[PDB]
Amino acid sequence: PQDLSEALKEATKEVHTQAENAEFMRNFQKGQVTRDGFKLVMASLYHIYVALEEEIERNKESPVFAPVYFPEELHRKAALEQDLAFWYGPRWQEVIPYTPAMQRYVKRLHEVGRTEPELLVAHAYTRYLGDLSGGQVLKKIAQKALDLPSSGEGLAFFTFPNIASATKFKQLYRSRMNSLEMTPAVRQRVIEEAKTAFLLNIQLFEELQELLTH
Ligand code: HEM
Ligand SMILES: O=C(Cn1ccnc1)[C@]12C[C@H]3C[C@H](C[C@H](C3)C1)C2
Repeated sequence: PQDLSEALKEATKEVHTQAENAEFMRNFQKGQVTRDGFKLVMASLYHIYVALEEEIERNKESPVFAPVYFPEELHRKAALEQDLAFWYGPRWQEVIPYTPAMQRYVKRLHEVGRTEPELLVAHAYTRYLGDLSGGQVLKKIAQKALDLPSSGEGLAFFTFPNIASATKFKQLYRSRMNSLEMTPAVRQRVIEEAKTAFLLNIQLFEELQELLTH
C-alpha cells in the first residue's frame, strides 16, 4: 500500500514464505539445531550486524536514515560479542568462521551504506523487525535444543533489554519508515533491496545447512 511499512510487508511476503520453507529454518523451528549449527548462526549474525551497525553509524545523521535511527533500542553487536565469547571462548574473534555466504551479505551491506544509504532502511527492516519477532518462543526452542549450563551467558542476542513491548516498538519503527521522504524511483529501489536482503538470508541458511551435512 501507500505506507512504506505496508509496501515492504506486502512485497516481501513471497520471499518470507521461501524463508519459512528453508531446510535450516524447518529444522530450527522443530528444535533440530545442534550446538554446532547454533554457533554457525550466531557467528553469521555477528558478521552481519557488525557491518549493518557500522553502516548505520556512518549514516545516522542523513535524512535518508536518521528517522529510523534507534541505537539504544535495537543494537545487537554487543549482545553477540557477549554470546560469542561464551560459545567460542576467549579467542572467539580469531576462531569464528567467516564463510562466502556471510561475506556476500557483509559485502552488500557495505555497498549500500557507502554508495546508496537511502536503501539501508531495507536492511535494517529485514534484520531488526524480523529478529524482534521471535519473542520467547524462538529463544525457548533453542534453549531446549542446546541444553546449556547454568552460567548466565550465551543467549543475550534473544533479549532486547531496551524494548519492553515489541508491538509498541514495531509500530513506532513502522511509523518512522513511513516518515522517510523519497522519490517514487527510490521507493521502488528500497522495496527491491528488501527482497535482496531476504534472498541473502535464504542463501546464507542454504550454505549453513550444507556445511552441517559435512
Ligand atoms: C523460521 C522461519 C520464519 C518464520 C516461521 C517466521 C515467522 C514470522 C512471523 C509469524 C512474523 C509476524 C509478522 C509481524 O506481525 O511483524 C514475522 C515477521 C517478520 N519476519 Fe519472519 N519468519 C521466519 C523467517 C524470517 C527470515 C529468514 C527473515 C529475514 C530477515 C524474516 C523477516 C521478517 C521480518 C522483516 C518481519 C516483520 C514483518 C513486518 O511486520 O513488516 N523472517 N516472521
Ligand atoms: O527467524 C528468526 C527471526 N525471525 C522471527 C520471525 N521472523 C524472523 C531468526 C533470527 C536469528 C536467530 C534465529 C535463527 C535465524 C537468525 C532466524 C531466529
